Amino acid sequence: TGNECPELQPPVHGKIEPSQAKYFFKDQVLVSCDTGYKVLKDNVEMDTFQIECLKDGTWSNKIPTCKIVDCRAPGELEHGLITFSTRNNLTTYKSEIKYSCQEPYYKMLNNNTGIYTCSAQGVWMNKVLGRSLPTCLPVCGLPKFSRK
Amino acid sequence: IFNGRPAQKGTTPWIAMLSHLNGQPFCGGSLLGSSWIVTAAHCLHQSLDPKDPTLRDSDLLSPSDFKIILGKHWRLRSDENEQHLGVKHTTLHPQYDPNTFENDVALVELLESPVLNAFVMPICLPEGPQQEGAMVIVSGWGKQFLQRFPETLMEIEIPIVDHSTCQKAYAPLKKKVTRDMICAGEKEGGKDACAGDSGGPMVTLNRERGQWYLVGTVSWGDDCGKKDRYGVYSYIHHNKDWIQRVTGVRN
Amino acid sequence: VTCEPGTTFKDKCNTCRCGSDGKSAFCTRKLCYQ
Repeated sequence: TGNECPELQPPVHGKIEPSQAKYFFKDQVLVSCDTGYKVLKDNVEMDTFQIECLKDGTWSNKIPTCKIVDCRAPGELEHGLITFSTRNNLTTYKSEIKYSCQEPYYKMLNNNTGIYTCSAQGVWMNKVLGRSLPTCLPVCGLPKFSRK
Repeated sequence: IFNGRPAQKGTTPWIAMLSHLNGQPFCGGSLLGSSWIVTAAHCLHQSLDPKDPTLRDSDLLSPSDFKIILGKHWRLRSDENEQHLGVKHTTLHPQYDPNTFENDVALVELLESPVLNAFVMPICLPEGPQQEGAMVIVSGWGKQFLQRFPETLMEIEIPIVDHSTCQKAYAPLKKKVTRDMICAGEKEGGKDACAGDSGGPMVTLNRERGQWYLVGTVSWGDDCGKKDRYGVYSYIHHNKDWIQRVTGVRN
Repeated sequence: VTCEPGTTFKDKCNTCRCGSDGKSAFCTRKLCYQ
C-alpha cells in the first residue's frame, strides 16, 4: 500500500511483535526481551523499544540489544559468609548464592535452604523468606572444654 | 559455694558476674541468646521497706549503677578473657514477690552484645521439665564453708529433690514453696550455694543431646548446707513463656 | 543469732523470714557491703 521496509533481524534473547511477512509505510513494531532480560538503548535498560517505518522505506532506528538482568551484590550477613555457585562470581539472572553461617558459634534459623537466586525483577530472592535475609543465632550450651 | 570444687577454666562459659562500677561482685548471672542475662530478681533491687512490702521504680537498681562481666574466672584478678558490658534495661517478673520469693527471676538487657568465643557463649533454655534426682551443677563466687571467699569460680554437683518431699521439709517451719521453685541438695546437707551466689545458674547435661541446659538460678536457703534443708532455686521452665516473651530467644 | 518469729525483716542487704521458732531464718543469697 505504501513503500516496503527491510525484514527485521530479531534481537538476541528477544521477541518482535507483530511478526509479519512484509513491513510497509506507517507500520510500527515492538522489541521485547525474554524473562530476565531488558532492552539496552545506550545507555538505558527499558522493557520495550519502538520503531516505525518511514516514507522512504527505511526503519526509524537500528535494532537495540538485550542486556541481562543483573542484581548487583548480595547484602552482608552478620556472623555469616556468602558463597557463590560459580568461580567468576556470577550475579546475573538465575544465578544462586548460599548464605553460610559462621562456625562453630552460630547457626541458621529454621535450618532453612539458605539459598538466594536472582529474580527477573533484579532482586536476590529466597522462596522461603523473600528479600529478607537469614538470621544467624548464637549456639547455646556447647562448651569447648570438659572437666579433668 | 559450700564444700565446693574449683571450676575448670572454660567448662562454664555462660557464667556472668554482676558487679558494681566499683568492681566488687554481688550476684551471678547466665548469658541467654546474644545480649541477655538471666538472674534472680532480688539481685536487682535495693531492700524494700517492710512497712510497705510493695515495689517501686525508685527501689529498682539503676542500669547506670552496675556492670556485667563475662568470661571471668578469678574472683578479683582480671583476664584477657574478661568482657565488660553495659546494661540497657532490666526487667523483673511481673508476679515477682520480694517477701515470698515467688517468681524470683529477672532479665538484664546488654548494651552491646559480647564477642562469642570458647570462654563466652550462652546456655540453653530448658525445653522441658526435670526428673527427680537429676544431677545438676551449681556455680558461683560465693562465701564457702568457714565464711571465706574463693580465688576462683567454684562449683558443686548435686541431685535435685522432688517438690513434694521438698515442701514437706520446709513445713511446718511455715515457709511457702511454690511450683516456680525447685530444690537441690542431699538429705544430710553439706553442699550448697551461699552469700554471693544469687542468680548463679543451676545446669544439666542432656544426653543423647550433648548440650547443657539452664535449669534454675540461685534463689534462697536457710543457712548454708544445713541438715534436712535443701537449697532453693528459681525454676525456669515455669517462667520460660515470660522469658521468651521478653527476650525473643529460641534454642 | 535469734530473731522475731513474725514475718519479714532485712538481714543486712538480704531479705529474710523467720520460722515458727525464732532460731532459724530463710534469706536470699546476695552479697552485701553495707
